[PDB]
Amino acid sequence: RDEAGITGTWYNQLGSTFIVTAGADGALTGTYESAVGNAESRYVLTGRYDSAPATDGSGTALGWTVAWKNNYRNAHSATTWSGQYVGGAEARINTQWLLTSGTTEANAWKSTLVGHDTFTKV
Amino acid sequence: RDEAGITGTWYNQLGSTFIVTAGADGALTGTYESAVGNAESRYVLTGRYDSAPATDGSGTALGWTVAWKNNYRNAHSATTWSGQYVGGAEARINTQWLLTSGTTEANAWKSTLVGHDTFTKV
Amino acid sequence: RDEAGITGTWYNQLGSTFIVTAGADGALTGTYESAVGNAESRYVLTGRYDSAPATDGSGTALGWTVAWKNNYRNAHSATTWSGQYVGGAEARINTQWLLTSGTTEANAWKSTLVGHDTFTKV
Amino acid sequence: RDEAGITGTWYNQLGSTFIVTAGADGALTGTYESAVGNAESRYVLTGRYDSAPATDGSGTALGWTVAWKNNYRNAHSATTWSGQYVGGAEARINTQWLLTSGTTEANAWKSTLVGHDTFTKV
Ligand SMILES: [Cu+2]
Ligand SMILES: [Cu+2]
Ligand SMILES: [Cu+2]
Ligand SMILES: [Cu+2]
Repeated sequence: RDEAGITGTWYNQLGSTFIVTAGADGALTGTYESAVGNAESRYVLTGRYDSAPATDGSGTALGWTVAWKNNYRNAHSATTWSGQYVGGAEARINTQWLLTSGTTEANAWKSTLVGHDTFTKV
Repeated sequence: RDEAGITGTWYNQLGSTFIVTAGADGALTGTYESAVGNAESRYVLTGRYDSAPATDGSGTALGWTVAWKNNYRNAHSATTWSGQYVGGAEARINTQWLLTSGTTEANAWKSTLVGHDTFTKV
Repeated sequence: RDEAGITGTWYNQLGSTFIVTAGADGALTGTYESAVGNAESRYVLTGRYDSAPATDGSGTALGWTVAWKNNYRNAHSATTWSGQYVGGAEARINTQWLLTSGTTEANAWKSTLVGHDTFTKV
Repeated sequence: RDEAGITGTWYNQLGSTFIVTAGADGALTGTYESAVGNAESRYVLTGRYDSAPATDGSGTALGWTVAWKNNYRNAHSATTWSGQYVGGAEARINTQWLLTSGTTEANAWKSTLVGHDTFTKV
């Protein structure tokens, strides 16, 4: 259990900030603030993590979602990050993400961005 | 707002079942049961959707996560679906997904599956 | 060997047309014409397929690339499809694709679209 | 035109080696040697790049495929990398990739890995 290891403030390579609490059950709750895109201030996030990971040196699987609507803006989109938490001196969350925008059916083919973010504690 | 449209029971092309409640705020909560993979019975899911979508015929962006741990099994993995809800006579949720397994750092390159699921009400 | 099975004209769900020749060695060569996006007429494609697939009912792995420059337009982008050919009465090529646009380093986070195309012979 | 800039030997974060020639037309040809996975020695690659990129500081879009069959092994799979070449003192090719294995239709849902490689000249 990486409940303690996960909980806190994380920063990615874009300068975005992810603030999360991990629950004993597997819950992830918090806020996300993106340094890029059609976004301002904090957005709610929710997700899940493996609260009983393998003890063989494997990372801890997790994922979370942000819908990009808050009281300032609505970018009609949602991002999900899927990845793993790796503990130890340089702890990291290594993710890949899918950002889907709401589109008309004609534009559905261009609805979804894919990328990768790495989060660190500093 | 597709709070009503989203809430309920959905089925994908694999025969999996997604049961979800959409909150007025943008919350998604429920359970997922996969017809395939290292999975049995129901797993908690959480996510977010755009509760005030565009009124121009665009779909409604949403995403959710499942960590594949429940009281029966732990597959040390999490899937996130990112996609859009499209309302109307044949309502659908069209998604793409990332399934990340916890791995050692040597195997991180093969940690993540990608696919696409389409959910319908029947 | 699906050299014969692959070679020919294929159509996806968007109305795009893929014309390909499979070589005995594993080469794929041909042209692609997209029904959507910043594209007109035919673009060169090249790729590779597994010329000696498993005989256990598995599909045949393959992939190809298109850079979206031809004598009519240059959309400063490339798509790669990665997937599998499935032979038999309803033959199909089931793919997932990554479309990367050239961007400045500030916009690199939004450089890459992901989607899925299914190609059929009719 | 980055024909000169692209052509040569590149190394990624896994220790794999990509040797490529860029043609004036947009062709990419060469060999790939993976440091990981079910692979040994060199495999043919082919692909395409944007031979007339934007002059606004944007990267150069490109992609290539490897089918993982050579005279030593056949891993019944193909990878496509899609990304961009960024020139200058630290030149890089930043990619995302899809690795599809041939599978039975029952296992198609787990056919495709996704990841990201960064290639440098040293
Ligand atoms: Cu275990
Ligand atoms: Cu709006
Ligand atoms: Cu074999
Ligand atoms: Cu231009």
